[PDB]
Amino acid sequence: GLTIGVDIGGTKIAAGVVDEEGRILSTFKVATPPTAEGIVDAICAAVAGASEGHDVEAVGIGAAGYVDDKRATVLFAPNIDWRHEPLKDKVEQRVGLPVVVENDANAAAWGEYRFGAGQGHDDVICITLGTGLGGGIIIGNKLRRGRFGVAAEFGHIRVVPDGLLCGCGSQGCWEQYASGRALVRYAKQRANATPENAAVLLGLGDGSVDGIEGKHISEAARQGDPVAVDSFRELARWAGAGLADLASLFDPSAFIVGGGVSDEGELVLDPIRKSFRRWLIGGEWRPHAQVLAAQLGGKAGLVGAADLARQG
Amino acid sequence: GLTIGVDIGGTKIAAGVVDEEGRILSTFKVATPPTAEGIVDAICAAVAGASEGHDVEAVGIGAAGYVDDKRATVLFAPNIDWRHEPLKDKVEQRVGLPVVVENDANAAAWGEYRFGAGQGHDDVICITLGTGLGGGIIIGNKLRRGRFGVAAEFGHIRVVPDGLLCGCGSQGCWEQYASGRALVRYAKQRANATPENAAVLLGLGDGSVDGIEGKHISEAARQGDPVAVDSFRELARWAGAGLADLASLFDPSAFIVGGGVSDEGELVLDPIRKSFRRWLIGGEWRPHAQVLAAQLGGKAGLVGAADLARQG
Amino acid sequence: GLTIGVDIGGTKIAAGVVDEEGRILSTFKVATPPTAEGIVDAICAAVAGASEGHDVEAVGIGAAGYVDDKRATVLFAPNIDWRHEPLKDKVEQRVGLPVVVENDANAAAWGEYRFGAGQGHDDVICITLGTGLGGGIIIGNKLRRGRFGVAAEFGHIRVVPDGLLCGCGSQGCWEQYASGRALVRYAKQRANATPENAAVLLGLGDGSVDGIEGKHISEAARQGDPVAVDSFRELARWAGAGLADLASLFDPSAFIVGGGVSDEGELVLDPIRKSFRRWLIGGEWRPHAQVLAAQLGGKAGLVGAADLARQG
Amino acid sequence: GLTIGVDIGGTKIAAGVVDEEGRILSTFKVATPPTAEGIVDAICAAVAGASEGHDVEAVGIGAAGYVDDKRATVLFAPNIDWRHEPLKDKVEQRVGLPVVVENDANAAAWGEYRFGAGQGHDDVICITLGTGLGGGIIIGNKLRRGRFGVAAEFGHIRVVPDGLLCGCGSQGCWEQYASGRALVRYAKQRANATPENAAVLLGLGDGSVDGIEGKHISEAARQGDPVAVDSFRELARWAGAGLADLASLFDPSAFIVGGGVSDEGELVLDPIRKSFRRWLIGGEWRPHAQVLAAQLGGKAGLVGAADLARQG
Ligand SMILES: OC[C@H]1O[C@@H](O)[C@H](O)[C@@H](O)[C@@H]1O
Ligand SMILES: OC[C@H]1O[C@@H](O)[C@H](O)[C@@H](O)[C@@H]1O
Ligand SMILES: OC[C@H]1O[C@@H](O)[C@H](O)[C@@H](O)[C@@H]1O
Ligand SMILES: OC[C@H]1O[C@@H](O)[C@H](O)[C@@H](O)[C@@H]1O
Ligand code: NA
Ligand code: NA
Ligand code: NA
Ligand code: NA
Ligand SMILES: [Zn+2]
Ligand SMILES: [Zn+2]
Ligand SMILES: [Zn+2]
Ligand SMILES: [Zn+2]
Repeated sequence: GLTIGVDIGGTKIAAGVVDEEGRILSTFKVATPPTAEGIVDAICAAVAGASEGHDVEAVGIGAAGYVDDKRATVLFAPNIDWRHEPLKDKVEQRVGLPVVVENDANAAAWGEYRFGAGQGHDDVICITLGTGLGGGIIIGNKLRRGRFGVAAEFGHIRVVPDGLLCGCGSQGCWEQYASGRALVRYAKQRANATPENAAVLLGLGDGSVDGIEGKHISEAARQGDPVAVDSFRELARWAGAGLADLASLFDPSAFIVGGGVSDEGELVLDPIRKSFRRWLIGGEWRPHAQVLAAQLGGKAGLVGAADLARQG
Repeated sequence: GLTIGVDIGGTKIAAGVVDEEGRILSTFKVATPPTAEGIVDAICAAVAGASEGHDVEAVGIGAAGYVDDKRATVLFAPNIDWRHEPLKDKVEQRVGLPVVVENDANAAAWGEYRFGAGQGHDDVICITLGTGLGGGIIIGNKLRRGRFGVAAEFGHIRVVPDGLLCGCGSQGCWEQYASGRALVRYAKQRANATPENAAVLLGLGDGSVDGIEGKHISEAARQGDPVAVDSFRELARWAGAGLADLASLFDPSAFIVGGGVSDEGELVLDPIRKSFRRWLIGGEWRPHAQVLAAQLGGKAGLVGAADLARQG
Repeated sequence: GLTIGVDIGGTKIAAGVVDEEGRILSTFKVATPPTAEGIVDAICAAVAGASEGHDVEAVGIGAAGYVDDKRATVLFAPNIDWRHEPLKDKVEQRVGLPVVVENDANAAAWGEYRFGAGQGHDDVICITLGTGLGGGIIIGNKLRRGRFGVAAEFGHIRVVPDGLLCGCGSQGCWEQYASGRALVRYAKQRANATPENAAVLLGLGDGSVDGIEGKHISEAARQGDPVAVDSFRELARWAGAGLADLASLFDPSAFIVGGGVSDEGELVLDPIRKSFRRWLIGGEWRPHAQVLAAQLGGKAGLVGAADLARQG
Repeated sequence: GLTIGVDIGGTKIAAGVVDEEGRILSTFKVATPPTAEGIVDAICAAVAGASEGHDVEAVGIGAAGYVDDKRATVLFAPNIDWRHEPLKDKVEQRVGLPVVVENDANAAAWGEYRFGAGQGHDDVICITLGTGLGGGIIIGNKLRRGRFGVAAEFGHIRVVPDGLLCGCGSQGCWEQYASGRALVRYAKQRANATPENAAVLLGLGDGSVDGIEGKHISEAARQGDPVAVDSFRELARWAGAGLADLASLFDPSAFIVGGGVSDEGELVLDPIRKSFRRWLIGGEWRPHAQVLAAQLGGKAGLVGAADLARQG
């Protein structure tokens, strides 16, 4: 039958009814509230909104945090105020439907494996670029959550010793260098330094550096705004180097890049792919994985979460 | 029946006859020669020496390099002169027994999973500390080699951007910071700076910095030589931080540390474990893997390689 | 005659009447307000308070920012809201006395050269550890401010490429790794990870991590609190490595460490000195500078600023 | 009258007779031999060759190492086998003329200050890019050697913690990232990865990566060889970032870039200057130094050394 998927990210909540073939039948979006209690309210509003007109059997939540092996509790989140949050229990008692809670990028990996760019592969690795950087692991045709449920937390691999402060409480985490937030940071740095090379970018906002938004950077880069193009170059430096490290770790047939910015397709995927190829160890002597945009784009997580609910 | 395992590392070749329960029935050791042709000669000598007195059915090779998915060819090695080396074919035609070629640390992981510290677990990660740093992945009770056979090359994950030159041709690789060679480097740095704190260490060699060998550092640290103890501290800084990154990646129930220096047990494992716990993301909010010495120590690879031959 | 020195730091304003031999005759302290206009008010209050009972001829300001070659304007400050601030003009029109504006750590260097640990030397380098990290250069018995007045901004030398965000707008600046603020950061990190090793430290505050203050860390370290001792070790790692770089740059006869934490003397100077000696290039082949506490401690800047006013 | 200058670098020895206006009247070049005794022989050959036809009064040596405050002894050299080498005494007894020994880049700074790009300035900083990276400091119209003679060893400032091994015995030194040797390294890395983008570069040598020489990279970049252009970009990343750090340290009116590659002028200076401006702290709020090629190019050191002999 039909289930609902709800993707709860640091910035946005998105929900939809999803059928057995991963077709999205409805859309609901709302901003992620700042408190755990407000988030439960918003989840309920999202489920109610997306469910309009449809007979719904279960709810799958893709949550932006460390989710336990029982798929019920958000143990820890760097960019949302969740600490040992019993999300399954709270949502079940309010919506009156069975709920499964999965990590958001685990869910995106699953969505792409079933219905997107991972179809036909056995071993694929997903990264999502958004508020943070999430990971998802498909090995031997199965999602791998690890012993304690918290595998694929790629965003907190240390890429710069003693580097940037992260929401997780550590320093130098990959997500501080490769994420939608990092992209925005790169563009604001560059627009502040050389505003004369950011005219198009600034014109898409309110004209100020502070008014630069992720989607502006994408549109401006399409139009050839040098500062926007350079910001994507910097994002790709770190995203591609990290994908090369993931090739050393997992050696998959494909990497699948999701998150909101993956909606931009080759605009972001081409520099990431080129960077991956520059960083891949062993030069000419070893094979290279494909580097692919999430076919479902930013919706992969809600689709995968919906489908993971259906297999409950 | 009985098979032979041969572990070919950057420094040493070790072979032995191994029974069905992973008992080692014979030992042969020789230094790794500098050329690929000399290595084939040494493999043949090792097989002949270890095989004395025993009826042997197959040969498993654990090779210190990137091994292909067909388990026959060393694609690339950073510390041995192998480039697309058809090791299976060359050894088969000379010994007249079936041969399987596996990566050495893949083989160590398998040996520990079957006969050592990984028994009873479903998801474990092995690192070996030796000439280089090797990895091995057991997920869902199975060795995972990846799409192209070259998963678990943990030694070439970039831990320091623009860092130390590595034999793989890249910079900043984990193995330049955590390996037996790195340990020796740390001790020589420290003994050169403060020889008065290295009296015991230098006394175990020829009295010179250049004469410091890995095994001297271990023995000296047991005796409380401050420079040797400090060198183990530095090795553990990098080994433990990397294990914390592997927890972010794989979230296994256990890490198993092998390689020659794992022969030292808690001398090296205790600082590595303590370091792992200091670096593990998420503080009190998430569970910690065990950090264990390879029960087979430096012999895990030959045992695992022997057993992988038997399942051919 | 007598002049007033006023040291305006990121956290504190301190003023005093200073005689010709650098004796401090009065003390006034107030917290640094958050706005430039509030700071001018506070400077006036500090001058009035310190001046009680004394015939005062001039005012010297040691300001925590980039000061111009005319010694009148704060061009830029990372931790105070000053941008092209005409501090000399604003204070002169309100106090009715001649004013000279110097960088705070330039003033501290001068105070120590004239009246403190730099006496008898010709070439000394000062660093101050406080809200930020400041520098001061004495070469050939003269304070060196550079062509544009902004020499000795040692706090913004990049020590970690792509490292921690700094108030100056760049990343990886020395002051993010060595300063009083960094010390507090190190202690809060360590007390959060292992509170059982921070009992004494937490007991000196309100019992919480958030309640840890710099002075608590110092007192706790004196009492042997392991977390406090470890925090000083981490501060010294970065402070000493940077002093070794300054030896490569300037090769002075002495380094003088000032700022509020220098009030602690050998508690902080001993680990910094030991670290300096570990990092100094060239081992046994080259001589080492002295590493000394500011004899005037945190008051060096106000003394030096007072004296720089007198030579106007 | 006339003196001889001799510049002894890691790769090359160059000598010439120099008049009072810094005009070079003769040229002699020979490769730097591998032993200290062979170097003294080569110095004597260089002095004899350059002196042909000329009445010579003194010899100034610009030596690529840490030179003492007495200007007589090479205390330490990272790229030449000198340890406490009494160069003045050895050369004086063999040539029978007075000798002064200065650091090579100190001598280059002096040559440029007197006869080149530093004319008219009071405070300038020189870096030389060659076998290593050297520095020279002019402050208040005077060369500054520091208390122990070893100021301006900019090549061994640590730019990457735990970075590349340096000849000085430390890691992460600036000279491993910015020097002629680093340039060659960058080009060989890039030509090995993408030889199809290095056709012109490889054609100027023997066609192999191993045959790439510094001068080939320069010529190829002029012709628009993408790999050569990219190598200069990478050199400039590190050289410019370091110059921005030197602006924080010294705030001079000008930086002067010397060494053999400075012979190329704007080919290398333009990317270095642009990089400097990108990295300079404080954006629009503070003034920028000039970044200039050594007017004497690679000959600055021999000219400056000759002139420093004349002021003995
Ligand atoms: O939302 C993307 C990712 O953000 C990271 O900060 C969280 O640790 C992950 O659990 C999540 O998958
Ligand atoms: O021998 C340990 C490891 O050394 C590394 O340098 C090689 O890349 C690996 O394949 C090997 O497992
Ligand atoms: O207050 C100490 C130092 O703090 C730094 O952040 C400022 O840039 C310096 O100008 C000041 O000397
Ligand atoms: O030759 C350039 C520079 O090379 C460096 O390696 C040496 O330490 C310096 O003394 C010298 O000036
Ligand atoms: Na995940
Ligand atoms: Na492996
Ligand atoms: Na200063
Ligand atoms: Na010099
Ligand atoms: Zn993190
Ligand atoms: Zn490597
Ligand atoms: Zn800064
Ligand atoms: Zn060095």
